[PDB]
Amino acid sequence: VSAKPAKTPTSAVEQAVGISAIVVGFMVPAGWVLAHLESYKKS
Amino acid sequence: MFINRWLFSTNHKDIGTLYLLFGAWAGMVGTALSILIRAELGQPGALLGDDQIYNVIVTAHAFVMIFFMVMPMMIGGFGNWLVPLMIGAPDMAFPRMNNMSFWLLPPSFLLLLASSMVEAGAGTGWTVYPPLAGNLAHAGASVDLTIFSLHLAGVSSILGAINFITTIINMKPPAMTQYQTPLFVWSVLITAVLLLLSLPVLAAGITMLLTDRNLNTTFFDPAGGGDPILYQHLFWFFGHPEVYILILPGFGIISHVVTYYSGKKEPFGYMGMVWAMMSIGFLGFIVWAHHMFTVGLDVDTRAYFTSATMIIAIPTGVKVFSWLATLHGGNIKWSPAMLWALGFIFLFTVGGLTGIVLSNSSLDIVLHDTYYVVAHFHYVLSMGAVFAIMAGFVHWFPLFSGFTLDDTWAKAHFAIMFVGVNMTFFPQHFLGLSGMPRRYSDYPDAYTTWNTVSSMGSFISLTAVLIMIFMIWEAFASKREVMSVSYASTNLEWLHGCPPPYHTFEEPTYVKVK
Amino acid sequence: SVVKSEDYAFPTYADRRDYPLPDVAHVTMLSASQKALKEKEKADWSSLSRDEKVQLYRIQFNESFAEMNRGTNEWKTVVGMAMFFIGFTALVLIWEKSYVYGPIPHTFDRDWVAMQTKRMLDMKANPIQGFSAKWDYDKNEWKK
Amino acid sequence: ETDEEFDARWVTYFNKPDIDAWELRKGMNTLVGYDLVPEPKIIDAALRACRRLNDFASAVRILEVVKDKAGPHKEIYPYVIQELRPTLNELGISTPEELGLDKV
Amino acid sequence: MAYPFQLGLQDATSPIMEELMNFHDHTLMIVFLISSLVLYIISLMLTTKLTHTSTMDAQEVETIWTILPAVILIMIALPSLRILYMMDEINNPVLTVKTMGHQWYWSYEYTDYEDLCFDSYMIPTNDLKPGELRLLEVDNRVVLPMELPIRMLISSEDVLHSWAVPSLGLKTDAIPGRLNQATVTSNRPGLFYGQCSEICGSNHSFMPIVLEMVPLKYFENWSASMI
Amino acid sequence: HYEEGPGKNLPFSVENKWRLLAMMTVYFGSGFAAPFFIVRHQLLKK
Amino acid sequence: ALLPKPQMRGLLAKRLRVHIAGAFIVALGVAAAYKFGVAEPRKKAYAEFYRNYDSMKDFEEMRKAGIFQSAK
Amino acid sequence: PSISNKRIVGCICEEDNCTVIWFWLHKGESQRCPNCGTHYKLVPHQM
Amino acid sequence: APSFHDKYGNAILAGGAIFCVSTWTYTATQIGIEWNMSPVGRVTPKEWR
Ligand code: HEA
Ligand code: HEA
Ligand code: CUA
Ligand SMILES: [Cu+2]
Ligand code: NA
Ligand SMILES: [Zn+2]
Repeated sequence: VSAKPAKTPTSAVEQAVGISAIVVGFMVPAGWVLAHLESYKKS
Repeated sequence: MFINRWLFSTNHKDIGTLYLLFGAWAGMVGTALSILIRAELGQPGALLGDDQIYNVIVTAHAFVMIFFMVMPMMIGGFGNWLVPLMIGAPDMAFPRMNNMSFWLLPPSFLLLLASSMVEAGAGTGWTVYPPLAGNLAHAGASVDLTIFSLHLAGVSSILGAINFITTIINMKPPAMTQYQTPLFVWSVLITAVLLLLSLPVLAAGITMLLTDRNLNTTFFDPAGGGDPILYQHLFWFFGHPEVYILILPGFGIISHVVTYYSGKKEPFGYMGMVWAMMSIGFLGFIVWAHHMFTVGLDVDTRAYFTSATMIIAIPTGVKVFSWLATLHGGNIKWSPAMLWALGFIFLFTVGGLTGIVLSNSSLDIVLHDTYYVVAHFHYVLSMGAVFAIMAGFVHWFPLFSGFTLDDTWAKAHFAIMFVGVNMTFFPQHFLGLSGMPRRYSDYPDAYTTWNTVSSMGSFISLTAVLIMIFMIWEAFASKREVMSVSYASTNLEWLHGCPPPYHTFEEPTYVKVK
Repeated sequence: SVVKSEDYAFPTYADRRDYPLPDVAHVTMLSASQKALKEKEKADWSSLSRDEKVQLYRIQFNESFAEMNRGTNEWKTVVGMAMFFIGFTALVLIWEKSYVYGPIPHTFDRDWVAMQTKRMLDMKANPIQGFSAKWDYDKNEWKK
Repeated sequence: ETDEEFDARWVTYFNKPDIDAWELRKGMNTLVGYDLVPEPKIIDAALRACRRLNDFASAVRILEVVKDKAGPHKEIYPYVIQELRPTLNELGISTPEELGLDKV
Repeated sequence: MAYPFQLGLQDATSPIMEELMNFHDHTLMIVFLISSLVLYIISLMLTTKLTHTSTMDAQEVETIWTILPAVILIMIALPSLRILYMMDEINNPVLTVKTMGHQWYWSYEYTDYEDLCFDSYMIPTNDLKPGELRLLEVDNRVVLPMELPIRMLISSEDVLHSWAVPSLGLKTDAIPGRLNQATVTSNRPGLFYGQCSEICGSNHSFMPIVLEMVPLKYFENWSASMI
Repeated sequence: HYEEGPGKNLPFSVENKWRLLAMMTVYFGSGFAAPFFIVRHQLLKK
Repeated sequence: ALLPKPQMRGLLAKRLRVHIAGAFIVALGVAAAYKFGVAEPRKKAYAEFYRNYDSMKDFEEMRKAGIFQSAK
Repeated sequence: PSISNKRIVGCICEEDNCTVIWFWLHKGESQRCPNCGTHYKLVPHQM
Repeated sequence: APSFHDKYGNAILAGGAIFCVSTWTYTATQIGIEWNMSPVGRVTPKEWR
């Protein structure tokens, strides 16, 4: 499947920003709830 | 303008789009549950405490990944997007039941999420065997909510199966035979047949379990004359046809992907493919008690069941050798979906031979409820079905979205996924052979090291789906459309454009017999 | 330029070695000099120089078979990205081992495992091949 | 069938006196699908067919797909060129190796 | 029992775990053969540069490709049935043990003569004696005589359990309202560790099984002392 | 009639890159963060 | 001198025949490698263990260190 | 016949063949099947 | 023309190889993961009562 040139081509910095956004948006809530299991166990 | 297009939709492309979105969300729920399971098993001890919350997580992982990720995306999404496109129909035969099946799915998801939230929790495994799932060990509303989740999902899949069979049989052009259809249409036909021949068995089984829980019937507890082996009979009579529902549209997808990217105009042995798919579908109904080799059956019964398991083993061998034979001497274009298909072939072969090891009832007496079974079913489910899903998604994402993915990020995603899931599920063979059983939150020290290795493999697979999201975003971060597509004369779904319009086949196809 | 929505209907020039003679020319419209070459094409090819040959072959086709089968270098980039992200998984595992995981059970220090594997060869755990068959029961050492 | 009716049918099909571009493209697109390197008089007929309908560049890709239809071992293509030399300097058709289309 | 970095099965003590281990080696050799066939063929048949994308004879190799996997499948199946029929023959046993799995503890009845019964709970992790095994040691080990056929009837009071010991090659469902046969023998004395395989609640990881196999005179002394 | 073309057959606007990045990460992050909050709830109860 | 006529047809077929011969030999070779490496040494190890095995001395040297709950 | 300017035409051009091959057929004089060359013409006047 | 891949593939191999082996050596060795290695020939057996 051959392709068009990109109408809105993405710089490498914006790809880095996007992957950093996906990683931080996935590891903030799960990372926060696994940062303290013992506090949920009535410390 | 929005609620008429999407909430009240009556055409197959939009229903397939929402199937893909719902399945992607539910798959992310499932991989979060898998990260939880490998998080507790990473080091010795109790990360979460008791085994009840761990069993709730295990049951939720099983039900979310089975009934909400592979089945909706694969069957509903790819069938609704492609089955009226390959056969040249303008729409589904009964589009309103297609819409109702999709909109019945998130009530079932909400009921399952509520089932995990009531104070007991349905920590019984996706086998919902009594008397553990009775009103004595699980006195509460969690098992009932899980039962109603399965009821709603079963009604959804029955409606979809009826719609698919009538739209495949009836909405062909009047000159085409059924043996001139593409192979994915055949896989959707056979999958819908086994779905509506199998789902009422579990519907009756969980109806009887619900009446045992709340209407004081004694179908299953032996204090009133019941027998839980009857539940196991009914559940697995559904459950192995359900297994082949999981695997068969993946066979159609990989046949299409290998035939396209190999340069071939036809797969080799189309009649052999069709016969082997019919044989797998017909023989899926007579092999259920290979899930019951240690329950105390007759020796002659288990002899028959291991023999019938070998006869169900032969025609999928015909299918995999025909895939190899249609790989022979073609213009092999190393696309990402090609890599997903070859990974499907090798790792599904490995999962099949581990199933053949499990097929013998004596080594099943040794290896029942161990992680050898877990390695077998993850090498078929989590690798074959997931790789077929990803092959179909990578191949048909230009058709659905209209934009082409970055192939370099796609090949990196396949490499990361391959390494991660291979290092996830290969030590589980040794854990099963050594003898650490299923459904455990804590293990002895001798099973530590493989468990440690297995846990970190999951994180690599986690990173894979993370960059998978980047893949999708990068397509919409690029907005590169398509020149055109090669081999569009043989594949009908590619010949209306990428993406096809809302109204396709208003003027239908013109094929003659005489 | 931008063309109407029926870009799918008409055949397009596709370059692959499975289809050596494609149905659509690479450059559709031609300039006046290209019409001079096309008018020269009806005479003999003996009075054709090198440059007319090369540029009319680039009119009718885009890439030769030597250009399209060339070895590009994308597999190195793919496996390098794979090792980047697998290193990031190692960082995530470091963070989980530091913060998520608590202490190990007390049956993993040196003295408990010493007395445990003394007892494990004392009761001869799997003494045919596996563990207690790798220990010498006369010299009180392991097998060398 | 055997070799002689295959070879005779293709050389008589490529020497159609009223051949146009479409069926020449069919012949040279279906011939390269066989488990076969095309016989040199089929290629002679195809080159004269390209000369008959006054088209140059398709003959050069005919020579190119002769070269890369051989595969790994390179004892096919110099032999095919060493037989096709008199056709190649009676029509003025140039080899791909002298036009610079083989130097990557 | 399991040792660290263990790949294969536990070593055998009963005769049947030897024949099932030899059959496992046989079928894993067959698995290695078929997997190497598929892998070598795909790695061969992707790396070519020749091509053939035209009409091919559809049915000229299918009879071989259907008879050879049938030959290998019956080659698997005949030793499978041969050892399948060698678990429920005439036993003529020596002792009869009755094992009932109550809600997260096992219980053992020796009531052939002079009715004896006791309960097996796990020694907790903080209450372990030094040198012991975590998650496997019990209060009362289950004492059986050496190298004799021992009839064994397994059931449970409330829910589904699974009485399993791997090194003797035993794994049998414990179903309420049922009574399941297993014959158990040995060849070496000592301690064998198993654990429950069926899901049975919030302490499913926390019922172990220790079988202590001793000579018959010491079994008689233990039976006289325990009652 | 409904919109036809690339990027218009989808139930969300792809016309802004960063808005769609934020929407994708909150959609899939809510999907990922649901069972962890479920486990938090079951630990907070008993 | 000039080039001879080499083989023009049946190239992929003859490659398939020589490498299907190679495939059968290498698959039987790796299966026999696993067999002669693992399965036969295991069988002869069990034969060596049980051909001269005494159970009374084995039990006595287990019970001399106090493992059994029945033999003190 | 048709009601528009083009139509999908599917060809079984030799019997007992699995795959149809599909192609667009436009106005003007007759196009043909890409592998068999049976001639197909379009007369768009019906209703 | 010198593309992205022609030199950046060598650069990304060097970076990916050294990064992956460095941090995987660190997470296998330095963070104190107890691997529970095989006791054959390493730990001497200590007399239990
Ligand atoms: C994708 C889903 C999927 C698929 C395809 C399969 C396929 C198979 N499964 Fe599996 N199975 C599961 C999902 C699946 N299974 C799940 C989810 C469970 C868990 C249930 C539970 O919790 O109890 C399970 C459990 C399960 C058990 C239970 C073991 C136990 O716990 O006691 C057994 C044993 O018989 C089994 C067997 C098989 C077999 C024999 C096949 C075969 O169909 C595999 C196909 C075979 C091949 C692909 C072989 C390749 C053949 C060739 C290459 C030809 C050459 C071959 C020879 C020469 C012999 N499965
Ligand atoms: C579809 C079925 C499926 C899938 C994919 C998986 C995937 C995984 N499973 Fe699962 N598993 C089961 C079905 C599945 N499993 C079942 C049925 C059980 C038995 C439960 C029981 O005992 O009762 C089980 C049990 C099970 C256990 C047993 C726990 C125990 O009993 O103690 C464990 C732990 O190791 C585990 C781990 C994993 C891991 C680490 C993955 C990883 O592969 C996770 C990675 C998966 C994904 C990342 C999903 C793929 C989706 C995408 C990549 C995006 C798709 C979106 C688009 C294409 C738009 N599984
Ligand atoms: Cu009893 Cu698990
Ligand atoms: Cu099954
Ligand atoms: Na744990
Ligand atoms: Zn035709």
